[PDB]
Amino acid sequence: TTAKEEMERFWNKNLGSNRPLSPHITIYRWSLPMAMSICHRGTGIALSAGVSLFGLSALLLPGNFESHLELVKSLCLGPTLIYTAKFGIVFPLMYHTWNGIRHLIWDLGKGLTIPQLTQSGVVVLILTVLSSVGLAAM
Amino acid sequence: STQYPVVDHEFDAVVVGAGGAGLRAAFGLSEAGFNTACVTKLFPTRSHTVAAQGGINAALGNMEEDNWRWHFYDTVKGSDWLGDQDAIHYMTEQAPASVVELENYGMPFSRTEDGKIYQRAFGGQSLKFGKGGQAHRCCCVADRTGHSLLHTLYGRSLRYDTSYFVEYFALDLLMENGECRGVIALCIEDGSIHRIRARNTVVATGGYGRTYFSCTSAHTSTGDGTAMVTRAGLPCQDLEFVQFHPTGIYGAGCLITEGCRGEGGILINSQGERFMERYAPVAKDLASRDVVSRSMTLEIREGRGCGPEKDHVYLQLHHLPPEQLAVRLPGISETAMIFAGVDVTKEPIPVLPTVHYNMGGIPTNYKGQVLRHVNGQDQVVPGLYACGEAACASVHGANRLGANSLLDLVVFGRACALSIAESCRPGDKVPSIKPNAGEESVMNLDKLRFANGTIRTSELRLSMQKSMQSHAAVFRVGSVLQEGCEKILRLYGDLQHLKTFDRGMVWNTDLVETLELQNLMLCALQTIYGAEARKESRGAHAREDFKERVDEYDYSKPIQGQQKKPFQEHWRKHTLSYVDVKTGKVSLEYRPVIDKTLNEADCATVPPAIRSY
Amino acid sequence: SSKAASLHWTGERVVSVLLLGLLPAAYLNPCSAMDYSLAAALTLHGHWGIGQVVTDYVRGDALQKAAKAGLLALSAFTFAGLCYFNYHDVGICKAVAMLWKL
Amino acid sequence: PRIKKFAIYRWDPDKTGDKPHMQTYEIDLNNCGPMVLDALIKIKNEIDSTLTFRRSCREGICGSCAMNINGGNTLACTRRIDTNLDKVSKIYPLPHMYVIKDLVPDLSNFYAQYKSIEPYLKKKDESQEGKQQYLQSIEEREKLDGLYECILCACCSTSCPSYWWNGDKYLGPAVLMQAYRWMIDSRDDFTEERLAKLQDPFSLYRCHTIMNCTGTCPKGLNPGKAIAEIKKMMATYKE
Ligand SMILES: *Cc1cc2c(cc1C)nc1c(=O)[nH]c(=O)nc-1n2C[C@H](O)[C@H](O)[C@H](O)COP(=O)(O)OP(=O)(O)OC[C@H]1O[C@@H](n2cnc3c(N)ncnc32)[C@H](O)[C@@H]1O
Ligand code: HEM
Ligand SMILES: O=C(Nc1ccccc1)c1ccccc1I
Ligand code: SF4
Ligand code: F3S
Ligand code: FES
Repeated sequence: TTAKEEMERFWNKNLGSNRPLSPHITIYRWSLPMAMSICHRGTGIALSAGVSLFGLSALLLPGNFESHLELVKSLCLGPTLIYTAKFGIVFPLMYHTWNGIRHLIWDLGKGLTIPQLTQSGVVVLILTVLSSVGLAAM
Repeated sequence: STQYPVVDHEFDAVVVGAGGAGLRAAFGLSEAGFNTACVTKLFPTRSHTVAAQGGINAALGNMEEDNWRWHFYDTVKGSDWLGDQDAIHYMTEQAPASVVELENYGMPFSRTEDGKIYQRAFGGQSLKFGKGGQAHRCCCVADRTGHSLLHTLYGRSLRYDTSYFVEYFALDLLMENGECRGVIALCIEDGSIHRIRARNTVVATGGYGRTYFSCTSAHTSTGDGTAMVTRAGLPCQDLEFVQFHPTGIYGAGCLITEGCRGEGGILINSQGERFMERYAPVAKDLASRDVVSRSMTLEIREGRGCGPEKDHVYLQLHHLPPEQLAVRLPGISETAMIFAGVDVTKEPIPVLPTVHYNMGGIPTNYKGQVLRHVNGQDQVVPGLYACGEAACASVHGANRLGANSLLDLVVFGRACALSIAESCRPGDKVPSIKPNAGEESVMNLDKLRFANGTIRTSELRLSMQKSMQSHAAVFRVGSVLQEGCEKILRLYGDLQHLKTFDRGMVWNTDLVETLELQNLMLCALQTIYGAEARKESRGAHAREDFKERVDEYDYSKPIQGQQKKPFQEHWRKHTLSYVDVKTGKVSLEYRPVIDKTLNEADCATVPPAIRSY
Repeated sequence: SSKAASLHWTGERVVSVLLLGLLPAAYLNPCSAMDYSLAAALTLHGHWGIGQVVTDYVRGDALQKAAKAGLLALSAFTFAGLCYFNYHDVGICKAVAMLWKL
Repeated sequence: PRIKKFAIYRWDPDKTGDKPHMQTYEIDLNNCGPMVLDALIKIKNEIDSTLTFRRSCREGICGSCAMNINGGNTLACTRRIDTNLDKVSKIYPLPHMYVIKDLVPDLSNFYAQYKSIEPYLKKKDESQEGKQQYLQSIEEREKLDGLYECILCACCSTSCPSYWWNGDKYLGPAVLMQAYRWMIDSRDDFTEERLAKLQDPFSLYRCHTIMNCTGTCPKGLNPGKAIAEIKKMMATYKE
């Protein structure tokens, strides 16, 4: 029996058996670092989708960008409502920008103790709300 | 029968046990080129030796210049001259060789200025044959040595083609006309029964602490190999000698290492007195285990109790440097806090002497061959070996020296491999076994699995445990031992009035713990009867009736003027206990210790002397 | 025994620090050259991003190849779009600026 | 009388039709020990002798106890019971693992991965081995602290979400930490080829510093940090 053969025979044993996989998301305790990793994935997917929607409209949809903005003004929405549209753009952008630095700090092998994840984690979370409210006010 | 499937395996050599003893024997056999199968009920890491904290002895001369012969003397003196010196010679000489082997396997030993394996003072070790003061030969991985030892031995065992039967409860030895053929084992995973046969069989199952109510050992230290030897009719040795480690948490009974006493730790009573200086003058609180804990159990019965209920004592690390505690002993720093809530830096640890090491086990050669006692002489059982706490070469004698058992593990595990390697080659025909062999072992399983009784396993285990705890304790008198002997005999007849519940095949922990109870009881019977039969005080076994050390001579005065006491009239001999399985009767015999060494000119025999550190 | 999987990881961190540097540089200096390099880093980083998600969730030999192909065609068409937007329209920087004062 | 409720996952493969379900046990805490396992042992011995689990030392060094109590992967002998009687303690088997029976997981693959990294000392020419102790400075010894202590309880690897999804191909923290444990071991000569063994998207690069491993470790170690330190070596090694 070898290492590779052990795994190879582990899978045959279980996948053809009436054994149940134990609960995981149903039961495992939610923590800030774990939940904040979920949001980083979400915001990444959310952002790239937006960027793709922007490119795949430059090649596909008619007109120019100035014509498109003049079509947004057609709805002449409330200044608060246009601020809400603006805030929902920067919020997922900023979170990912701040937490992205936190990931890059980690990659340097720095700030990887359990207290530090809740410290810098809040510091990312707080920087987010501030830089999003800050940028939407321009 | 026929309700069960049989799967007969064929191998060169079987090793029953995945501790340090078992692993070293297992992979060592594979290294010699043998088709070796290791049969273990636990995963190798989970094996107890992982709990070992103190260290591993070897006269490497890393702290001060040292001779392995000095280590020889200290082991035999500690054995209260029940230690067979042919085995001690072999162990103490291979000691440096075997340790340097482990450091080369990759065992992360602590280091010093020189970059050599850090050694430190330990329980009852001296230089210049007991004259040169304190000896520093305990090589350690800073309070987690057995953990590293087991992990590196296991780690290195993946280099070879050893077939690991992980989570397999071995039931009985495959036996035919005295000759051992291997083992019959239950596969915990699916309930199946497997007959693993070989030309040789190594038995390294470790001790049987769980016979008593309070021990330091694992829940799985159930003397299973001892029972397999028992049920084969083959004798057990010195099973009444049970080590009481002086320091263990008053609560759940977890261990606080003797390394605490070697690094500068002192034991404090109810008045705050350095009370070990009152008994031992030369070694003080770093004396032999058979005397230190017996001085402690004395203090409990005095009325000088040191606790909320005046039942336990203290181990003090109040005056120890906090800088040293972080480096040398971090494993006790956590476990004292978790099991008691004790800051090892500010507060003293509440300690109580409880069961730790089983001296006896399976009679064995210095080479490691299991012995039956025929015609008042010795006979090597063919293809049967034993090593570790499971065995009894009696390299420890009446009292095991501190940090020698992990050495005992490596050395004699290794020895078992060499004995097989030299006596026969791999590919030698495996002796074939009967079609209806180990048939009663399966029936012992089946009858127990569908057991309609009245006293469930858990209840009977406790009845055995607390009995041993008050009868076969630190001190023992004839009257108390006599009650204990028929009290333990009582519960053997109860071993059919037992009610089991779980009646499945896959992982019946209910069934295996009951099989463990049969093995624990078979251990218990021989343990208590040997103590009642022995009418002297020797090492760990101390009779209050006969506090005299009875030898072939009165070794207090010169040897010349006396005539030798007849062998059947003195008590310097090995207890050979047998027990009938059906009646539960403990009939026992005796055989002499070995005094001659492997070479007199290289290592002199140490004649019996006065016993006090 | 070439080390390709390690270099890919290093590459991903390199574009991250480049894209981190670009977002303030594009604010301070919003030029046509900044438009293209922003389109270059943005599409690449995201492509390697979703790539990580695909290797994580999309199990199976046959299904994973199609997902990687889909992601490649998507990223190609995205980078093409952004470059077309930089060349034949206002350009990312100036388009973002216009969108903001609205 | 101080009664505490325990909700425990139970599935018996020796009963046809029986599917996964919870079972509650009531226990007086003044009769019982302070640790979770003490309660698991108490109900096994007194209430229901079918609760099949793994236990050995009850000391926190063997790693049998590994299970998910109240959403966290720790040792049952290290987690002390919540004296809060208003709360019911939930005992579960280690997350996303094939249940053999009641809280007993199939760790075969987990061990099998550990075998693949070769957790033993490797010297380029060990024809002189066995006879002389290898030299190592006190400083080079500290480089191993926080790494060897790992008892392979499989709490950390089983807490990682990447190991939940890609357990087949990704090694997980437990195994990866030991890979590092042997990487900076000064005695080992095979440091370059050990890193080259991780040159694929799955073996090492399924880590995304989710950090559940460090957070759940019963022995207090930091597997993630050691993984992060591997990644750095993987980028900055010649040849
Ligand atoms: C209890 C204890 C002992 C101890 C110690 C600390 C504690 C808490 N610290 C020590 C130390 O610092 N230095 C030292 O020299 N000794 C120390 N000790 C004593 C020593 O550790 C033990 O005597 C020794 O480790 C015993 O090891 P051994 O290899 O002989 O046995 P094991 O560790 O208990 O492993 C047993 C293996 O056998 C298998 N087994 C048991 N029964 C079966 C059956 N039924 N079928 C199949 N396999 C079986 C187990 O699976 C296990 O792997
Ligand atoms: C300039 C600010 C940004 C920084 C610092 C940054 C950095 C990072 C890093 C380091 C990761 C990998 C996380 C890890 O270490 O495992 C990541 C993930 C990702 N990012 Fe960015 N990024 C930024 C902007 C963006 C933008 C604008 C987009 C949209 C086009 C984007 C899309 C993604 C995607 C799709 C992932 C994959 C999610 C994952 O693997 O978990 N990022 N980011
Ligand atoms: O799998 C992930 N989701 C997940 C995390 C926790 C619980 C459930 C799902 C995840 C999230 C972020 C980064 C990488 C990953 I592999
Ligand atoms: S690093 Fe900690 S949590 Fe992970 S396997 Fe080792 S002991 Fe368990
Ligand atoms: S929980 Fe995770 S993804 Fe990496 S940091 Fe730990 S293994
Ligand atoms: S049983 Fe050994 S760690 Fe809990």
